[PDB]
Amino acid sequence: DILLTQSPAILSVSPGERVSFSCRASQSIGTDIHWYQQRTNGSPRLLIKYASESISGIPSRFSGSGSGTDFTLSINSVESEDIANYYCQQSNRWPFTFGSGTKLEI
Amino acid sequence: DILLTQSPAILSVSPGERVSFSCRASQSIGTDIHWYQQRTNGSPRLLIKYASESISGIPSRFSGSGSGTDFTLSINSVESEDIANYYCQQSNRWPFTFGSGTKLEI
Amino acid sequence: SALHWRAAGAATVLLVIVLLAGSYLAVLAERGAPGAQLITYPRALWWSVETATTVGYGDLYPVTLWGRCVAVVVMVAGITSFGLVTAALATWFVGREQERRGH
Amino acid sequence: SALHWRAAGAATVLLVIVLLAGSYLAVLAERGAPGAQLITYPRALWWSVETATTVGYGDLYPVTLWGRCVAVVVMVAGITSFGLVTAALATWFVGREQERRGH
Amino acid sequence: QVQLQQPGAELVKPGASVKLSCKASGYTFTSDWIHWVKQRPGHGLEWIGEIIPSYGRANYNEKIQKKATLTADKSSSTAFMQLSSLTSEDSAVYYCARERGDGYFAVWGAGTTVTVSSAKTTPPSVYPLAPGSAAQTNSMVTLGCLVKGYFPEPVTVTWNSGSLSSGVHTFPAVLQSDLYTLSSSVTVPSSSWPSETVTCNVAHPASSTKVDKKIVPRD
Ligand SMILES: CCCCCCCCCO
Ligand SMILES: CCCCCCCCCO
Repeated sequence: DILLTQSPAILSVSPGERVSFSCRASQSIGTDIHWYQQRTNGSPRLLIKYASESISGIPSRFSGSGSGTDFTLSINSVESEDIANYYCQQSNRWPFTFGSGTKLEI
Repeated sequence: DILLTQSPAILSVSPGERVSFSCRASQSIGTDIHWYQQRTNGSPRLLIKYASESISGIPSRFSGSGSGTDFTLSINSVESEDIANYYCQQSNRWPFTFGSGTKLEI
Repeated sequence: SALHWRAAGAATVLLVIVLLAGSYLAVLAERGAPGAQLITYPRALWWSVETATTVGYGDLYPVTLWGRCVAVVVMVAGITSFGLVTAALATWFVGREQERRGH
Repeated sequence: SALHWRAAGAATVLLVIVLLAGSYLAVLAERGAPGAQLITYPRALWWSVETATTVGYGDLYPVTLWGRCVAVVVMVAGITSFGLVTAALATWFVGREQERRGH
Repeated sequence: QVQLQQPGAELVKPGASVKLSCKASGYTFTSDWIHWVKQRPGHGLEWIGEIIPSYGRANYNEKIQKKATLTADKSSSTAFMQLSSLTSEDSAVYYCARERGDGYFAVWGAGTTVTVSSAKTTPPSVYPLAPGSAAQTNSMVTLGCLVKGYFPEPVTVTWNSGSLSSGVHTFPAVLQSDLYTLSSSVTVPSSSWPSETVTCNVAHPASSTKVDKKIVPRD
């Protein structure tokens, strides 16, 4: 089972600054990593698929990068509506697994 | 030679609780890991083969999971008769090898 | 048209069908086996083509019994189809050489 | 029946026999060599099929001299058998094209 | 439109079992897989299992005790998860998600909140919260509603049938003596109230009730 480590668990940033969430896989998984945003009381929402592919309907300030075992979710010019929990998920090997999540704080 | 690390060496749990034994292989071995139970003065007994396949005659509260280098033997609702030593064994590469064993204590 | 040419086309159609069914079935067979990578349709289809051609990249392969059985059907379908095209080309050249020799 | 068709069947039977004997012999040859993975019969049989078809997944292979010798017999048996089926298909198409040309 | 529809809540007695549903709409392909994810309050997402309706086969997370059993009805295109012999450890929000066989969960349901306890279902009492006669007001006014004594969670509070979203705070519920209570507040320009109406809508899925309460100035 692929272990996905998301650290730090909490990230504090000032408004308008660029922020980056980290996701490390216990073994190489190409670019089979996907990112979700889950706001308070809300359900998960797909933000980036396959490490860097934008999803239509998602603000352009969201981007992803990385391959292998190290992945990054970035938000340029963070704003209030981005306050939420962020999770990574892998689909390289069965079973699919989730990271522990990182909370964005402004 | 594949090294199988079983830690902790002793696991203490209260009756009826779920318990999990750990087995880490020094290199990836797919799911070629097997678990045995050996009670005091008794001989080894196969509990789970190939990481998660149940053996007929073994209580349903015994299950296994994992692949690669990390494996787990779990017992749901532990009871007195489960008191014993537990060993993992790999058959991915020659020669077959055993873990150092974990003792269950209630 | 001539037999061999028809059998070839047929072989091409069956192969394509085997590739698709093979991709679908491989995913069905592999999900559920920890460690399996042949678990999404797009790469499974790439896997099917690799298998039919025996190209041997080794980037993907089934680890389950049923997945391996599926693999065998695809290998055989591929090896057989390409072999059948070779036989068709052979029959074609042989017919022409006969003419060219006024036989 | 015709020769080529018979030889094909024979080839299919010999191959199956080679796969089984090959699986058994590979395990016998590989156990005893530290690092060897071709050491249990079920995967050894999968290995035999991979080898006969030259599919090239690269998930299993012999590391010992005798295991490699066994591998060669299986490769040759597989390459030869599939090649023999191609020749049989060729002979079949050629015979038909002759008829179709009223020869 | 909403691609996956799940019931808002399910109350289950310890030891009993419940069958969660997930009705799907939108495009459907034989390659679709329906997944179920478990989220305990405060914790992360935990994959439970998956099922491919076009074949009816299901796979489960091996690292956890098997409490679920998945099935699906192709005609009503509904997926079901049978949870059995639940304890309080099984109390959580259970989401269903759809995957096109390409590895990611494109769409998720709103999730079903499952509570395991012997307590009984109790609809909420909704009390208005208008300012006192002596309270002075700025260019803005704050109103609210008290949702008291209900069980189990959750309750959804909206203002003016959802037409008013800006300026709304709904506080987490607090549990005291087998009953929950929470308040929701809304802030509008002073000039607009009580001129334009302000009403809070409180739906409690567990008891299939949804009450309204208009907020009018005290006497
Ligand atoms: C030759 C093997 C039959 C085709 C594969 C069936 C797989 C079904 C799913 O497990
Ligand atoms: C062509 C090589 C002879 C067949 C293999 C014999 C192996 C015996 C065991 O070591």
